[PDB]
Amino acid sequence: GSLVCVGTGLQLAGQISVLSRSYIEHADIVFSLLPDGFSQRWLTKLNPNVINLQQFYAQNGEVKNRRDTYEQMVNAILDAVRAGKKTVCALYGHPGVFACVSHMAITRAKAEGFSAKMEPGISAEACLWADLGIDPGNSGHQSFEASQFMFFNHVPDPTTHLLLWQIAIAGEHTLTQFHTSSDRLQILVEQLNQWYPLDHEVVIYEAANLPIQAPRIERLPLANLPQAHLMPISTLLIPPAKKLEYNYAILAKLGIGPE
Amino acid sequence: GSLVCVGTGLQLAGQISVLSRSYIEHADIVFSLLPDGFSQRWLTKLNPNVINLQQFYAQNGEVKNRRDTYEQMVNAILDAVRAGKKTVCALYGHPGVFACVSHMAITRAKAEGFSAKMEPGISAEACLWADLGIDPGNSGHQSFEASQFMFFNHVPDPTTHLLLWQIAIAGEHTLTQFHTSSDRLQILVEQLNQWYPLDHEVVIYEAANLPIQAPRIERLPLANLPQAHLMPISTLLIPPAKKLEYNYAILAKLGIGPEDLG
Amino acid sequence: SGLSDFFTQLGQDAQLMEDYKQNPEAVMRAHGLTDEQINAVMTGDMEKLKTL
Amino acid sequence: SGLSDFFTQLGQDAQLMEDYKQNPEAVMRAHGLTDEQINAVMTGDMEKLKTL
Ligand SMILES: C[S@@+](CC[C@H](N)C(=O)[O-])C[C@H]1O[C@@H](n2cnc3c(N)ncnc32)[C@H](O)[C@@H]1O
Ligand SMILES: C[S@@+](CC[C@H](N)C(=O)[O-])C[C@H]1O[C@@H](n2cnc3c(N)ncnc32)[C@H](O)[C@@H]1O
Repeated sequence: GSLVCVGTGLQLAGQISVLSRSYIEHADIVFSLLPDGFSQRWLTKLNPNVINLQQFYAQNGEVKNRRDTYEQMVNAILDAVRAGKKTVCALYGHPGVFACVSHMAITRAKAEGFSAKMEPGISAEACLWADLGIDPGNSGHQSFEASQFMFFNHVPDPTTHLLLWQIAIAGEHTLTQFHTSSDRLQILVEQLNQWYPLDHEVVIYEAANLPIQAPRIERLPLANLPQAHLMPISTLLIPPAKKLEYNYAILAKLGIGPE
Repeated sequence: GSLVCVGTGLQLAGQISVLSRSYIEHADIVFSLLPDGFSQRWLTKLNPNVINLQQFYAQNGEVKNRRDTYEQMVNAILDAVRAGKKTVCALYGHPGVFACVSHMAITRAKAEGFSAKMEPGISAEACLWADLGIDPGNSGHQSFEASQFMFFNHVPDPTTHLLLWQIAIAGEHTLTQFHTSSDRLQILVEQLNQWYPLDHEVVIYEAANLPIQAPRIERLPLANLPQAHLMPISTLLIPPAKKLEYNYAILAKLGIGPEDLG
Repeated sequence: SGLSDFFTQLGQDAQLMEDYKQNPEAVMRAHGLTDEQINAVMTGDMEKLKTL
Repeated sequence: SGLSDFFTQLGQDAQLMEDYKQNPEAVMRAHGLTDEQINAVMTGDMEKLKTL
C-alpha cells in the first residue's frame, strides 16, 4: 500500500491542482475532509470509494478531545495503507497547513515502511493574499494558531501582516468545543494590546468555498473582536500597526543608507 | 478588456489549479513568467498567443533597476487590456506572493475601470511545508524578504519556522544584480546571531520545477551560510532555536494552568 | 438536483465563470436554477443553498 | 519534442507518475529517452537536461 495526501483548495472543484485531481481519480480509496456537501458530491463523482473523515468528530453532543478525533482519522487512513490500498487523503486547502492529520499519517506510514508523500495545495492564506491584494513580502508575514498565541510565549512583529488562525476557538483550552467565549476573546484583545491599539483596524477573513460566493472581508476595531460573529473557518488578519524603521547598524555595515 | 492573473505553481504542468488552466486556455493573450523552457513549451501548447515577460529583464550586462523592469512588464500587460484583450498573466508559484507585477497590474487596471482579479496558486512556501513535512502552525511561521530583514528592524520569534526569501540577493540594495556576495551574507549571519547560535542548523530549500527532479534540502550550520552555493530560487529556512514555553501570564487570566490544557 | 452540477461546472470552467460574472441571473436561469435558488445566491445565503 | 512531451505528461498524470516512481529507468526508456538524458536525470543535472 501507499499514501498520498493532497489538498483540494478552498473553492469547489477548480482550485485543486491538475496532478492532485489525478491522484484522487486513480486512488483505490480516498479519505476526505471537505468544506461542504457540494465538494463532497464533486469528490464522489471523481472517485466513488470515499471515506468521510468528518465521522470522527464528536457526533451527538459527546464530549471528545480533538486529539482523539485526529488520532482516529490517522488510524483510519493507515488501516487502508496497511491493508495494501493505494490510499489518497484529500483535505481542504493545503493538507499540511494548520493540519496535523496528514503530517501524522505520513510520519506513521514512513515509520511502518510505506511510501508516503504530501502534495501542496492552495491554503486559506494563499486565498487571503489574492482577495485582499496583499503581498506577504511587502512588510513580511507571520502566522500563529490563536490559542497557541495565548497559551505559549509568542511575540509578533507589528510591522508585518499577522494572521491568527482558528480564531473562533481562541483560548478554548479543553479542545472539546467548536467555539470560544467573549471573555476569552477579551483576554486576547488585552494581550494583543501590548503591540496593537484598541482602535487598530483588524479583518475577519473567510475565503469563499463556492463559485457564486463572495469572501467575507469584515473590518472592525480590535476592541470589537469579542462581540464579532466568528465561524470555524474565520481567520483574523491584523495589519501592521508600525511603519518599518531603518536598521542603521546593518545599513552602515553594508555602506548604504535610506537614499 | 479584462485581466486575470494566475499562478502555475512550481512543478511543470501539474501544479496549476484546474480553473487557472482553463483561464489560460481561453485567454486572448497570455503574459508569462515561467521557470524554464519546459514550462514555456507547456504554456505555448495550452495557448499559442504568449508574450514572455522575461524579455523585459536586462538582456546584456546592462544595469537596470528591477523596478524599471517591473514597470515595463506592467505596462505591456495593461496595453493588452486597454486594447480590449481578455488578458491572462501566468506567473510561476502564486502570482501575489513575493511578487509585485500582478498586484501592480491589478491596481492599475482597476483604477482605469477594467475588471481585474488574482487567482491564488501554489507558492514556494506551500511546496516547502510539503517537502520538509513541517506545519507552519506547529510553532508558528514568519516570512521576510532577506534584504528587508537586513535594511529594516524586523524582530524574529525564534520559536517559529522563519523563512528568508530571496536569500541569494540578501543585502543587495541596487536591485541591479542577480546575486550578493559572501561579505553581505556574513553580515546577515552576525545579525541573526542575536537570536540564533552560529551552529544552529539552517536549511537551503529549492522546490523542484521538473517531475524527475528532487528538491534541494541542504542542511548546514548558520555559520557556513556565506560559503554556500545560492541560486535566485533559493529560500532559507531557519528552524526554531527554542521550544514553546508556557504563557503563565495569560493562563492566569484564563484561570487555568498547563495541566488543564487538552 | 441542478445546484451541485451547476456549481461544479462553474467552479472549474473559466468560460462559464466569465459568462457568469457578466450576467449572473441570466446564466443561472440558463442552467435551470429556481427563483428561490437565485435569490439565495444574490443575497449570499449559503445556508439556504445547502438546504436546497 | 519527446523529452518535453514526456515531462509534461509525467507532471500531470498520477498514473504515469506512480509508474515512473516504481521504475524510473524502464519508464524513461519506454518513452524514448536517450541514455544521456536518463543519465542527466539520475545524476540530477538539470542544466544538461535543458541542453538536451
Ligand atoms: C484546521 S485549519 C485548516 C487549514 C487548511 N489546511 C488550509 O490550507 O487553509 C482551520 C483554520 O484554517 C483557516 N481557514 C479554513 N478555512 C478558511 C476559509 N474558508 N477562509 C479563511 N480561513 C480559513 C481558519 O483559520 C480555520 O480556523
Ligand atoms: C520574486 S519571488 C517569487 C515567488 C513566487 N511568486 C512564489 O509563489 O513562490 C522569488 C523568490 O521566491 C522563492 N522561490 C522561487 N522559486 C523557488 C523554488 N523553486 N524553491 C524555493 N524557493 C523559491 C525564493 O525565495 C526566490 O528568491
